[PDB]
Amino acid sequence: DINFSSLAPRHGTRPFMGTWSDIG
Amino acid sequence: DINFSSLAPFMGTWSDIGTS
Amino acid sequence: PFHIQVPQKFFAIKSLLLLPGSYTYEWNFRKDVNMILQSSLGNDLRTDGASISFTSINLYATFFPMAHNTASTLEAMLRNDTNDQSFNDYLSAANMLYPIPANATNVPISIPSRNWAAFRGWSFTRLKTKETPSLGSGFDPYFVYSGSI
Amino acid sequence: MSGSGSFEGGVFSPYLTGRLPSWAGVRQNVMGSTVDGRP
Amino acid sequence: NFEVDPMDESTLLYVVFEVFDVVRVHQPHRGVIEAVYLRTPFSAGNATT
Amino acid sequence: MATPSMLPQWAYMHIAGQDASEYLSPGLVQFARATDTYFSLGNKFRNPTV
Repeated sequence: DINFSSLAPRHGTRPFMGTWSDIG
Repeated sequence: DINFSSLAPFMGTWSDIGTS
Repeated sequence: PFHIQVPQKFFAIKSLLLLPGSYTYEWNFRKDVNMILQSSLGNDLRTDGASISFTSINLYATFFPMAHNTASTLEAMLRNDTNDQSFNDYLSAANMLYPIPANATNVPISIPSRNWAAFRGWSFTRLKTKETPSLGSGFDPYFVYSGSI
Repeated sequence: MSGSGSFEGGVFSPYLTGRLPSWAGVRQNVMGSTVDGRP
Repeated sequence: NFEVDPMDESTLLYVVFEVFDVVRVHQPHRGVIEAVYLRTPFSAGNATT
Repeated sequence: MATPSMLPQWAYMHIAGQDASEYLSPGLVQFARATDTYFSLGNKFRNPTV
């Protein structure tokens, strides 16, 4: 299997009141 | 209509404690 | 006269994120017309009047317009040594082209002892030769090919 | 003669095994320099 | 009762009645296969099975 | 060859380490989720598989 793998076990967590999940 | 339904039930492709 | 946009295909800087600072970027280009053109009969284009000249090569880098406060937070994280980026070649490979003589049937292979720790399959195919040179200098004016490589 | 049983052999004329060397100098004994190309 | 266009090419009758047809097999021991699904039920009397 | 010595350097080059969301700082993992829709970082980091 000639292939790649990337950061994927974490997802777009956004609400239906903001397209951006904040950062502290 | 039509029928016939069947149903199936961290990194590294396996790890389990499945025994009788 | 032509105008073309040519991407970076090298598997370490084609998807890299590059932080603030000044860098020196250079990449060299090939003006051999048997390596940058293709032919439909595979006829040599250096026994024909094909030629090329380059006048002006620009670099166009397209910047995402960060908010400044968010930008510096992003930079600080990726200046930590635990958040180092990491890439792999898609065809992660080592290429060895063993010669097959004309009308040969059998092709032995000699590989001196190596570690085979973290090895994956062999993959192989048969090429075709006798014309054009190999990568490293991309010229040799006794050319004889120009078709699909 | 050569053999008809005694080991697990095989016949071909020039023995070669190598790999890929780089850069120019791949052709000699071919029609001369042309540079930007002419028939 | 059905009605169809006249055709004089010879015909007889086809209908498909959809039903469950679940077959399931158990294996209890090495080299024993056993099927449990009575298909075409009924069987009572004493003459021809 | 010898006794193992390639294993710590496969946890460094991510040939057999841990998950990307697990070797990165939780601040950068929070950032990468928050901005996913318009400035994907996902492809910059190897995830191992074995």
